[PDB]
Amino acid sequence: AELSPTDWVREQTERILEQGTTDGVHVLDRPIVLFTTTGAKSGKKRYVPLMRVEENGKYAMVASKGGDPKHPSWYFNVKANPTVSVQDGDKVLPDRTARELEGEEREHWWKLAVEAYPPYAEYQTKTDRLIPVFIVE
Repeated sequence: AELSPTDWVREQTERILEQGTTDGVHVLDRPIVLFTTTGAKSGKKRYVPLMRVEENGKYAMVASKGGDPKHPSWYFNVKANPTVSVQDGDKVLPDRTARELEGEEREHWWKLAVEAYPPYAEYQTKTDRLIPVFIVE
């Protein structure tokens, strides 16, 4: 799997891998999960850490790279290759399926996402489109 070209993201990914767990690796003091994705064009595996948004064993991937409204590359990758892995702590869930949410189901998980990571709300006030949310089931 490939590490992010972004320095702080790569650094946090390396820390997860050296520890064997996401526990203790934080953004704004909040927990994160490590997703394994597949690039739409390269076919390469890519490690993508995201904020932890979880409910009854399912996880959300919220596609908002801070103050940049354009979609992250991993958004196109997960739409092209819905099969992902998710690591929460030292537990790896392989071969999960990502699905983009719409309507009221998106709302249910957006609420949970902002509960977990309040800055998601601020990122939304800077785009006119709803931020994409994937459920991982």
